Amino acid sequence: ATRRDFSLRPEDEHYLDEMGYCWETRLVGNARWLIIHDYELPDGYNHHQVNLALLITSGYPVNMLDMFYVYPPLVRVNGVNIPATEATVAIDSVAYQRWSRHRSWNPEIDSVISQLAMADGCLQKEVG
Amino acid sequence: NASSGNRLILTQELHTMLQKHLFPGDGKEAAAILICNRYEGGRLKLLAKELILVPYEECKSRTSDFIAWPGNYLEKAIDVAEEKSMSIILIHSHPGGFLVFSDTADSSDMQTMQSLFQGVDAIHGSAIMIHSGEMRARLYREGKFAENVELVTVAGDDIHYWWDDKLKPIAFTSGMTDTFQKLTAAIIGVSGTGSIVAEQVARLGFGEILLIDHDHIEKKNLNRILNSTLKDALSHRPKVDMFAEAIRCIRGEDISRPINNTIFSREAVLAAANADVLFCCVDTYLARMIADRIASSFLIPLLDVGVKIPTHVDPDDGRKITDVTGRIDYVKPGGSTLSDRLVYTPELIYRENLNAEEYEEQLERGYITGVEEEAPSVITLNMRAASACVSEFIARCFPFREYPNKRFTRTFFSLAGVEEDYIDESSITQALNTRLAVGGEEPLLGLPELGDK
Amino acid sequence: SSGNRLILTQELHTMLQKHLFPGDGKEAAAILICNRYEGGRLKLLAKELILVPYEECKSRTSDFIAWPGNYLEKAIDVAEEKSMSIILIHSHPGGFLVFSDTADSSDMQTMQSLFQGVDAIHGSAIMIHSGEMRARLYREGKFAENVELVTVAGDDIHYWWDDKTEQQLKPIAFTSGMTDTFQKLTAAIIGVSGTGSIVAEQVARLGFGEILLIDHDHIEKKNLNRILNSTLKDALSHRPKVDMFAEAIRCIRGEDISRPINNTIFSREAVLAAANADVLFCCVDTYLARMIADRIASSFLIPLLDVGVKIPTHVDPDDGRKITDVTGRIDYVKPGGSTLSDRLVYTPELIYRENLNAEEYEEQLERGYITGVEEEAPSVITLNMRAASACVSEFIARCFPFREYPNKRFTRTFFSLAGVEEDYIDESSITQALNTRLAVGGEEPLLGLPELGDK
Ligand code: NA
Ligand code: NA
Repeated sequence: ATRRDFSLRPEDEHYLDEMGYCWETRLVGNARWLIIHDYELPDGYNHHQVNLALLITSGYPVNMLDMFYVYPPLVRVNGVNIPATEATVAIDSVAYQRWSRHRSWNPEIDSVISQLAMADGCLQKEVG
Repeated sequence: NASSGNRLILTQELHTMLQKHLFPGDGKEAAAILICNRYEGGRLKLLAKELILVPYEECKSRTSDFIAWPGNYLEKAIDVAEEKSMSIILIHSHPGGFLVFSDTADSSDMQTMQSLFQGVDAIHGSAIMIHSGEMRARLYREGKFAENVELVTVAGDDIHYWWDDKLKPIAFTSGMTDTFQKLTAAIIGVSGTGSIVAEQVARLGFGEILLIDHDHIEKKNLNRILNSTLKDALSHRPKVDMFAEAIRCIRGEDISRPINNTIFSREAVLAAANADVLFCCVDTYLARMIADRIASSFLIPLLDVGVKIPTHVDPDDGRKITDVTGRIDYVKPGGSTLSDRLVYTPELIYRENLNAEEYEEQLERGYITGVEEEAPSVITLNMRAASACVSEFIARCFPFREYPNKRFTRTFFSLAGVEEDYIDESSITQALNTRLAVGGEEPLLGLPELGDK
Repeated sequence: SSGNRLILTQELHTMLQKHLFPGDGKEAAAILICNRYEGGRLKLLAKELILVPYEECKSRTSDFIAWPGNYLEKAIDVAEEKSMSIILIHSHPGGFLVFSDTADSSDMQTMQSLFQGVDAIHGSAIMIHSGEMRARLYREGKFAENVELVTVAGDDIHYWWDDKTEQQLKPIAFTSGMTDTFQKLTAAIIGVSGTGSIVAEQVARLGFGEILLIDHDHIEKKNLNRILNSTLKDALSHRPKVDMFAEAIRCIRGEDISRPINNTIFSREAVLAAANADVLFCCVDTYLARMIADRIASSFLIPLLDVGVKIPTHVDPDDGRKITDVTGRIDYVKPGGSTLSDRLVYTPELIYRENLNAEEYEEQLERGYITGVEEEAPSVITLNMRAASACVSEFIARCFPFREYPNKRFTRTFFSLAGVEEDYIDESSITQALNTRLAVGGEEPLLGLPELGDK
């Protein structure tokens, strides 16, 4: 999937390429979605890969990236739900699990990169 | 007419550094080099980005009428300007005479300008400064003299306009009109406040007036928008078209340039980047953010104005007016930004751009706070604020106050509290502004949404 | 906007209220002798107040009162000269009678007697403890029409409408409720000037019902930098200022609500048209104009808002002429309070020097008494706008209080754009001279000026 409906920061794009991800940028209505396909998860969830998604807000990167999304929905392998992961958001007719994880945003340093860094740190936290 | 004259803009900080190096006190000529970006819009704008100072010690000769300095600093400048084809401007003290020596040959001023072009395929220039700060510059095209800079300017605590055709004119005088007649003003938002700002700018004699707004006249805003009419409301007339036609009728000339679009667009930005002053009169955080990015990227002084009538509800009486306030913020290139002053924040912009259903659900989760309820805007408060906003610009172009203009960088008045306050530029904390004088470096304004393909 | 009106000064209303509600919960009475202005609308200008002592009243009950007729009689004697009106005031109930040494009278019988003594209109009103006042009128001694509005322009401006409701709550400023009040009122803008063009634009866009525009001047290319709505076509046509703006309001409001008076305020035509307004905005930078506007306000009991701006210049001995200051002034005159005269906004000396014949002016120059020098800089739209907005904002605040302090503290306002300072003066700090024209009406000569008289 090489869909690229909009550009990100050049540094964002250099990073995703260096990381080797299979990433696409999709316009859904007026929603700008970055979607990383086949995102490898840490052991401990019902699934081992997911689609990791970020809503690129209007005014980014001065506006903040607020949360991260994952499809298929994720649960601990033991079955216990992950706190603050109940809401779902339609992405091109796909119900993504919305992880309610919030931080402070600094436009001088915060980008897709650091928001992807938070997302991973949260995924590591909820299995350990 | 006087809306296509090229420009050379320095920041206050850079000009202060330059002036010091060029007038150390020994009375002898000194040398320095400006490396400038460019915005080649309606008019050519040279945006001073980097400053190389030629140390007196390295010079072979320094006299009150002449100076000879080594060409290794001309090679440093070319190396800095090679990547982006930046423009190089040589600066020398009032007399200006100089040569550039290598170890094998000397170069006159004309031969040094040819050397810069051979190094960078771009426009280059040569300037001169006098003791008081004023500057004059000549642009050399293809290594050979061509045109002179119509305007060299520094928008600092005071705003400086150094004209080629040039005591200072006092305020509210013909000389003021003549300065305005050569300038371009951008009104972002033709709103309750914006339309009042636009009226003042038109009747004050500004030579070019950009009007940026996507909204239309309505029966609701017929109580606030200057020159609007019942007919315009019943026909849902674009605000910029309405006001562009009013200016044409008032000024008898097509000086207005209507932009029917949001400021958050390539069209509005690249048009606003030609202005000599920005008047932000939109009441959204994102709009104020876009306007503040333009000001720093294109070295344009910005005046941002706001009004608010917060309301509460007493259980004994009912809805009451909490306060009646206004705010004027002046932002000089290189000084504290609207971001520094928290006029907008990432959090503030996020909540605003949430959908209607997104806002409510986030509010239920308690991660976002609710917005403050306010009364309907009124023409009088808008008028109080807009008069102060434009008066701020006059005071900075033609000082008439009994205190330094720096004391009134921010202004906050209160009609209900009957109180007015001021903040000094020196009490505001500034964050690093790497986007200063970058111009239209893509992505435009640093925002991927505003980028080209 | 229309309706017969009954205007009372703050002093009279406060004293009236005190009597009508002494604190025992029992009815009280009081006669009110008004003068009349018979113009586009009827205006009852309360001039004299007769209070009936509780002792004189044979009886006083919670829902009734009976007072001696010798007070009705004496009030008639005072109104005989000018056939003045005679309004009988009462408390929440209103039920009353007028006994005498021989016979007694009912409400209507008392009304019929007043007309017999003085051939004019006389009525009867009722007041509640809050101060709100309803009223009605009788002509030829028989029931006629109810007063649409009883109003008191004090530190706060009180509008007591006939069409009022309990469920209808008093409104806040900058809100729909503000518009409804303004829609019933008439505002007179004296001078469609740099400031008055701005005051008038706001007044029209705030929904005022009828806007009077009084000015003799016209649009020129020299004032296309200040006059709102003016256009280069008008300056080439030398269009009258009041005509240009009347058409502008017609287009803005889609209705012919403005009344253009192409004349000076120093004319019988302009004074008599202004005497119908509910508020006066004086925006003429001359001593004569401001004096005329202050005579109108007191004679016809209209609140007045006088606005002025000045860019004084001084001569630096070594540097030349500079801008000493950039300033503005807003004065609010309430009928019965301190006047522009009392505040020295103008003096007889100032109004003599300003209006000298060309021969006088030339003699004074030739003898050194005057220098004929412009000690001020050109006016600018921004300063005109800063004063005009504060001027109309004063009216909003007096009609719908919202400040954190009493409106009385801001009877006078002064601001300094250069000194970056703003000062306020209280009505209690100002000194008041005897106002011989208060509620005098159109008694000739008009405003007490023979020039304005009808010869
Ligand atoms: Na800085
Ligand atoms: Na008095």
